[PDB]
Amino acid sequence: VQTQDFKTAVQPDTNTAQLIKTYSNPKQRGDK
Repeated sequence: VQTQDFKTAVQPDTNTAQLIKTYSNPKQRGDK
């Protein structure tokens, strides 16, 4: 899972979110 380019208040790229994204949205680009 790619990390986001920058962190936002709405979308903080936390470790828990990244773990969930493995089975929910694995192919998500971090480019903003």
